[PDB]
Amino acid sequence: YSGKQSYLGSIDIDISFRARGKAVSTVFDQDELAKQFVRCYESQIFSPTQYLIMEFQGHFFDLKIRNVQAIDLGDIEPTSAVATGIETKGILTKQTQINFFKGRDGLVN
Amino acid sequence: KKMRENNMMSDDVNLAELAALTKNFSGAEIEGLVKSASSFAINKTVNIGKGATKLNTKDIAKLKVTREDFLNALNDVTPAFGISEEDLKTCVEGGMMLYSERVNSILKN
Repeated sequence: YSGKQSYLGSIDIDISFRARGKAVSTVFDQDELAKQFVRCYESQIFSPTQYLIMEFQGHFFDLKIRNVQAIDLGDIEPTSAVATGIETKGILTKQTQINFFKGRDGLVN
Repeated sequence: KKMRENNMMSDDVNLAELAALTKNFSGAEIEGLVKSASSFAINKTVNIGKGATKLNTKDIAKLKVTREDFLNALNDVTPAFGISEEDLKTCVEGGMMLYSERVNSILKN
């Protein structure tokens, strides 16, 4: 389907609290969160608008792939345009630049 | 001040010339000049709009302002008191020619 663009170069994930009453002011490390996503979900194919459930240190979160950047092996530079269209998909790798963005509620610290 | 001691400044800019150019600048205008010059620098990286998401460590790791940014910046900030000399410089838009000796004598006098 993709032809060349088979891996995920950068992945943008909107993080939100599932339960409004379970908000916690703990400082969350991005590196640890990325590691959590990779360790639990590796070499998995992802689309924009796909939802996911994340259990980090007992805390359950809604994750939302807002956009995806699909890059092929061997691409030194990420010249590919990040696609907001759902059609683009790619396969997760341990090196994807994972950017976590506050949910619409804006309660995750 | 901070820009220099934090090694964010190109070595090419020489402040004396800047002081020379800014004839009627007030004490509150120089600051806007600095802001504009930096704004060009940062914009080269981000490219708000079309070419989005290029933000990466490499780009931001070597930011330095250049002299031509200030030269460009002069076109945005404009004096407030130096508004009547502009008339004078535009009065000789037609150029000057020395088709006769006489003119030289007059200017010399």
